[PDB]
Amino acid sequence: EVKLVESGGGLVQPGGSLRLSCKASGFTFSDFHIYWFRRPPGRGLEWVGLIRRNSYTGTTNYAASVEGRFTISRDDSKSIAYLHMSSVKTEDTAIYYCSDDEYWGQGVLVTVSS
Amino acid sequence: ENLWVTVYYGVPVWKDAETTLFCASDAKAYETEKHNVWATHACVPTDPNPQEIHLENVTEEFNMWKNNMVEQMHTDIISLWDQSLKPCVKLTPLCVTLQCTNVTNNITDDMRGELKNCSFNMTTELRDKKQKVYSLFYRLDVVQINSNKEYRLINCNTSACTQACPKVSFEPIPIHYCAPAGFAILKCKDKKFNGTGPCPSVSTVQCTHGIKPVVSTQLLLNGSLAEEEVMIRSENITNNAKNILVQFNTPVQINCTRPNNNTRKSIRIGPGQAFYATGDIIGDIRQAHCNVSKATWNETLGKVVKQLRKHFGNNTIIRFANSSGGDLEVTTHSFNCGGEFFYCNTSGLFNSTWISNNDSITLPCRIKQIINMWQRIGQCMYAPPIQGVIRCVSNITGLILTRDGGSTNSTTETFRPGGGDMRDNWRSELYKYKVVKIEPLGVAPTRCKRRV
Amino acid sequence: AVGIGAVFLGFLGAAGSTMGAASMTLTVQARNLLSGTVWGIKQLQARVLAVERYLRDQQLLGIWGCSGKLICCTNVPWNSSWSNRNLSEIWDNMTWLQWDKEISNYTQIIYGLLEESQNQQEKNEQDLLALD
Amino acid sequence: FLGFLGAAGSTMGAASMTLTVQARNLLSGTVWGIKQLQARVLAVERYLRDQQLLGIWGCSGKLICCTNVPWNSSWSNRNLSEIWDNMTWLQWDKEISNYTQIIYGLLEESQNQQEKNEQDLLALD
Amino acid sequence: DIVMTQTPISLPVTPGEPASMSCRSSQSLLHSDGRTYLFWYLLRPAQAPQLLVHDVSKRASGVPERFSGSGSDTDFTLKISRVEAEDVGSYYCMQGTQLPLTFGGGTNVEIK
Ligand SMILES: *[C@@H]1O[C@H](CO)[C@@H](O)[C@H](O)[C@H]1NC(C)=O
Ligand SMILES: *[C@@H]1O[C@H](CO)[C@@H](O)[C@H](O)[C@H]1NC(C)=O
Ligand SMILES: *[C@@H]1O[C@H](CO)[C@@H](O)[C@H](O)[C@H]1NC(C)=O
Ligand SMILES: *[C@@H]1O[C@H](CO)[C@@H](O)[C@H](O)[C@H]1NC(C)=O
Ligand SMILES: *[C@@H]1O[C@H](CO)[C@@H](O)[C@H](O)[C@H]1NC(C)=O
Ligand SMILES: *[C@@H]1O[C@H](CO)[C@@H](O)[C@H](O)[C@H]1NC(C)=O
Ligand SMILES: *[C@@H]1O[C@H](CO)[C@@H](O)[C@H](O)[C@H]1NC(C)=O
Ligand SMILES: *[C@@H]1O[C@H](CO)[C@@H](O)[C@H](O)[C@H]1NC(C)=O
Ligand SMILES: *[C@@H]1O[C@H](CO)[C@@H](O)[C@H](O)[C@H]1NC(C)=O
Ligand SMILES: *[C@@H]1O[C@H](CO)[C@@H](O)[C@H](O)[C@H]1NC(C)=O
Ligand SMILES: *[C@@H]1O[C@H](CO)[C@@H](O)[C@H](O)[C@H]1NC(C)=O
Ligand SMILES: *[C@@H]1O[C@H](CO)[C@@H](O)[C@H](O)[C@H]1NC(C)=O
Ligand SMILES: *[C@@H]1O[C@H](CO)[C@@H](O)[C@H](O)[C@H]1NC(C)=O
Ligand SMILES: *[C@@H]1O[C@H](CO)[C@@H](O)[C@H](O)[C@H]1NC(C)=O
Ligand SMILES: *[C@@H]1O[C@H](CO)[C@@H](O)[C@H](O)[C@H]1NC(C)=O
Ligand SMILES: *[C@@H]1O[C@H](CO)[C@@H](O)[C@H](O)[C@H]1NC(C)=O
Ligand SMILES: *[C@@H]1O[C@H](CO)[C@@H](O)[C@H](O)[C@H]1NC(C)=O
Ligand SMILES: *[C@@H]1O[C@H](CO)[C@@H](O)[C@H](O)[C@H]1NC(C)=O
Ligand SMILES: *[C@@H]1O[C@H](CO)[C@@H](O)[C@H](O)[C@H]1NC(C)=O
Ligand SMILES: *[C@@H]1O[C@H](CO)[C@@H](O)[C@H](O)[C@H]1NC(C)=O
Repeated sequence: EVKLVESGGGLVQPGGSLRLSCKASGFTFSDFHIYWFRRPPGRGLEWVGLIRRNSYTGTTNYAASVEGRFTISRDDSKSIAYLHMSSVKTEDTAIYYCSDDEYWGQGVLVTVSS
Repeated sequence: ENLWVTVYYGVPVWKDAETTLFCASDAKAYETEKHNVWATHACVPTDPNPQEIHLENVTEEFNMWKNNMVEQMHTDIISLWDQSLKPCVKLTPLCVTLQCTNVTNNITDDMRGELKNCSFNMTTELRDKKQKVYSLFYRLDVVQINSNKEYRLINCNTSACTQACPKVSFEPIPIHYCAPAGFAILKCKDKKFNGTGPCPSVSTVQCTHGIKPVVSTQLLLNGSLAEEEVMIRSENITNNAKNILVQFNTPVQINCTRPNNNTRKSIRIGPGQAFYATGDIIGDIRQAHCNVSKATWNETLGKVVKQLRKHFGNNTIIRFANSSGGDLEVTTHSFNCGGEFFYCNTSGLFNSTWISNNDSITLPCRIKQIINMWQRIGQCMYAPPIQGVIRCVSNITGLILTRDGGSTNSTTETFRPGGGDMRDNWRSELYKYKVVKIEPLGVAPTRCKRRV
Repeated sequence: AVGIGAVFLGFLGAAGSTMGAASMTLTVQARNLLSGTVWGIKQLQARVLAVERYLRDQQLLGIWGCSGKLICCTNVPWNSSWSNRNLSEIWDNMTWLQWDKEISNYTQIIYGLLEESQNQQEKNEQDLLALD
Repeated sequence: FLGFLGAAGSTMGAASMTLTVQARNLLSGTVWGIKQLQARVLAVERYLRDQQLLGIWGCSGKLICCTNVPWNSSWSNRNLSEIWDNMTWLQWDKEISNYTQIIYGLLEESQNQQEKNEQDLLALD
Repeated sequence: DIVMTQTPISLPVTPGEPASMSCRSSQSLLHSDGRTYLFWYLLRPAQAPQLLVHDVSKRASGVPERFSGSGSDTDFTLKISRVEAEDVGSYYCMQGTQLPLTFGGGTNVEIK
């Protein structure tokens, strides 16, 4: 059974920092790419970021709206993905999902306010 | 440390090489009934999706003046022109004595003596009989062999050349060039590229863009525009014996017409062979011309002089003159408009001297029918007449200039139009492309040992 | 877990990466070496020349000990007179294009008698099999 | 250096050490416009057929390959002593030439076809 | 980028009648390795997302013999045969043949 759990959400100031963490179990974490998505309230799903497996150059690709501000890193020891968000604006309020192209996570709510 | 030799197959390493490139045609050319000169059935059409992969942290050196990619295109264009003049009529029985008189029905003084009315004896489908026919000829096609005087065609002492097939057309169509297996094409994505020099933005493409084989002299028509400013590219800017290639950023609309309407008359000269002569012009006889806007030409000539001072000095005087001399194909702007070959006088376009600190220009044109192309001797072609009134609209997207020379560089420099070899018309399109050869085998030190 | 085609570095897409990262994308450049009167012979000649040139590398891989393999390691020693460098400045701070111009005039010695040591491994192996 | 076909008159013990020289010389690179275009294709096809035949056996990429077929069909009627030291490769083909079609089929059925089947049924477990 | 258009926006479906939606793309979704990358995602309220159909017309994990899709290129449809009460939510179509990964508009399905 594949289970994905997101954690680390909350409320942050407009220009603070936060660190979400996905977690995987039941399979080999080093043999799959990791994708990140989000759902703004009232709109459809959107793409956030992307990181490849460690045997396929381990590079990253980010969306245009989150270029430079958002960074994704992996950790093959703890099997925990990491999303680093900083200098956020007021439009970055959504529920962020951790997925492996087949199985998604429950998601966690991130809300920015003054 | 303990280090051994480890081989790798498939490394991304390339070196410069030369190869043979094949075509890529569009779906419009896949459905053709009037077969073009550059038609299909010789080389494959393309796919609707280009494949462009951007290469990062890659710097490559380009050189547009020593590119083999523009010398194969010339051979392919010449080879596709000789392959369309075979199935139709060879005009060998036209080398007879012509009895020509002037025509003055409704002419206007310059078309005073441009057209000639000639009568001659021609063979028919039966070898025992002959027919007496007549046709209208231009003054540039007939010479005198010594008012009913005796004339002859201008080619009767060099060769007897084939008529143009009356079903084909001379309209250019785009052609894409693709790379074979084991090779690659590198495209420079820099916006201020000048030919020779390193290019810091290199991407890999599968096939090139559509390059229309437009044949012209002293002006580049229906080309590709620049993106930021005008571009002056030369192999050696100090040597005056090398042409200067100017590229525009905004097009100048040229628009020409042939005013008088002709009638095509068919004459049978043998079994299954026909000769298309000229009949009678309905109306008045008046000259053909080209028209360029007087205000738009000023804007696109005050920008060339601005960037021509960055190589010769900020306090020099730049002067434009007309062509010096030669044959009719290099001193005049020659092009094709609907099947008739024009030779226009571009002498009012370059009539300006620039100091350091609803109007049109009418260019008189002349039309010819016996033409020699690509500077070849002994192979002409007779273009049959076109019925009706001809009008075409084109864009001017560059010039081919040539500096005169002389001392006193800081005082005055004169630029006059150039032309000649057609390899400079297609060097202005294939200037960002380069062909390389992939070498996939290499060795490197690694701590891996055999006997596992 | 079903596959997305957007995560695919294309042909020569790792040409600017380091040597330790461009070594995991060998298949992309490996598969492109074998793809597909006048003006009907030159293309055939080019295809024939492309077929017989790919075979000359597979025959060169036939000798040595690397047959049907893209990453293959041998037991030929490396002296410091070829490239006196560490493993942290070749595989992490150098490109495959920059390495093929440094070790470029030292490759004929490597490609030759030093790596054709399989002749000392095929006669050292049939003798062992002829002893029971 | 002996060069191409250098050990043609040498004995079998001295000619088996220079197989690499003749291995690489089997693949090298309108009158005279179609002669080469038809010669090179035949040269490639002759090499590919031999490399496929050597490889539908158990010998894929080795210059010297010894198998487990008994010496029954090929009647040499001579012991190893006076073969590898008193005979050349040209004289060998004169003796065993009739038995080179019933020994090329014992290498494809009695070997690497049966042999490849118990291995498929032993990595099963 | 490549935009996705989903028609319709709200589709009222009777509990036990056939239903059909659509999704269109501005460019061809064919990839160099001879695959077409289309994903149909079911977004039930207050529940994890589910992958119904991947690769245009191939059934994914789960999907108890009800959902099926079809399409050649630039025009795809999803078909539901025996609609039950649990098939309430939003449906999205996502490409995977070219970065960036762009989702669809949306199609809300409610019991009428
Ligand atoms: C040309 O000469 C012929 C006589 O051969 C005459 O019939 C015809 O009208 C003339 N045409 C013109 C335009 O002068
Ligand atoms: C055609 O031939 C006739 C007699 O053969 C001659 O009188 C006439 O002048 C010729 N016409 C020409 C040469 O144009
Ligand atoms: C082209 O640009 C390169 C580098 O930018 C320069 O070295 C070269 O002189 C230039 N050539 C001309 C004709 O401007
Ligand atoms: C000429 O330029 C105009 C832009 O002013 C463009 O719309 C037109 O397509 C051009 N004609 C060509 C390239 O034949
Ligand atoms: C360019 O021309 C100058 C003189 O016009 C000459 O001295 C020089 O060798 C030429 N070539 C260059 C600069 O590469
Ligand atoms: C010119 O002559 C042709 C005869 O073929 C006729 O069809 C056409 O209408 C004429 N032009 C005009 C403007 O009437
Ligand atoms: C050429 O034609 C266009 C439209 O057909 C017209 O606007 C333009 O004025 C013409 N050219 C000239 C120089 O008048
Ligand atoms: C436009 O060109 C004419 C031709 O010489 C010149 O007299 C005039 O000064 C020019 N006008 C401008 C604004 O450049
Ligand atoms: C030439 O002089 C003009 C004066 O406006 C100046 O803008 C330009 O930069 C100068 N070009 C040089 C010095 O190359
Ligand atoms: C160039 O212009 C001069 C005017 O001074 C004229 O005499 C000459 O014939 C012209 N030459 C060409 C080729 O147009
Ligand atoms: C072009 O015009 C000039 C002056 O208007 C004239 O001298 C010349 O003869 C004309 N023709 C050619 C071919 O230069
Ligand atoms: C150049 O312009 C002057 C004055 O506008 C005019 O007298 C002269 O004839 C022009 N030259 C040509 C070749 O038309
Ligand atoms: C180019 O170099 C940078 C170094 O910061 C690296 O991050 C990037 O991945 C390189 N480009 C490619 C295509 O690998
Ligand atoms: C290591 O091998 C190379 C092979 O070219 C040789 O030049 C060098 O002298 C050798 N170093 C030794 C044997 O110490
Ligand atoms: C390699 O690294 C060691 C320490 O890790 C250092 O002492 C040595 O100088 C390095 N080699 C070179 C050639 O710099
Ligand atoms: C390798 O040797 C050749 C000998 O011709 C020389 O040209 C080349 O510069 C050498 N390579 C380096 C990196 O010095
Ligand atoms: C060739 O024959 C002679 C005569 O028997 C013999 O002595 C010699 O060894 C032979 N050559 C070789 C290379 O064995
Ligand atoms: C083995 O040798 C005997 C002797 O004649 C022969 O009959 C038999 O066919 C041989 N076996 C094979 C497989 O050829
Ligand atoms: C082996 O071959 C030799 C010939 O050199 C022969 O004399 C001997 O009898 C053979 N041995 C057997 C057991 O056949
Ligand atoms: C093999 O067959 C051929 C053809 O029948 C025959 O001439 C030859 O003698 C046979 N081989 C032997 C060793 O008898």
